[PDB]
Amino acid sequence: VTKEQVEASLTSKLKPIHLEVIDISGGCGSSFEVEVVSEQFEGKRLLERHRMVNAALEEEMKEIHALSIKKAQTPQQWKPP
Amino acid sequence: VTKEQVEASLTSKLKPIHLEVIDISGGCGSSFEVEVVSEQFEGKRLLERHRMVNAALEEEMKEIHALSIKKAQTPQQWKPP
Repeated sequence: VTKEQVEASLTSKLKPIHLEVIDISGGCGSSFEVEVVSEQFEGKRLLERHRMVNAALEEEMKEIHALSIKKAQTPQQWKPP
Repeated sequence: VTKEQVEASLTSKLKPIHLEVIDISGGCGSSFEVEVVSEQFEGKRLLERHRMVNAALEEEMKEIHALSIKKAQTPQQWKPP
């Protein structure tokens, strides 16, 4: 698994307006932190947002050692009025 | 997958008299180079020796990026007269 693969998967499934993916394992591609801002989270509680992120990363999750979902936000939470 | 896991699988299955397992992925545990010396290799050509190593690492192989079998030797090859 690579950061580009994690990025492309999230981008494909969640169409985020803001996305950050960081390999925190020293370039090993085995631990990632993600920040995902998507309109698809609107009206969804945290558990469902995580389910959506996990489902997007279904193949990656099989291999990697850690996935830290730092932010799963609507655009309005990301940038308040 | 860890270095110790690869070592343990090879040790348990091949009963070797010399074993070296080296992470060649900079500590990531995703690429290994192995030297294995075992009585089980006696009478066996190279392909069969490789299949024995792969079968010893049946689970590790599904996950890792490289396995370089540097040496698959009999005791007599390891210590020539």
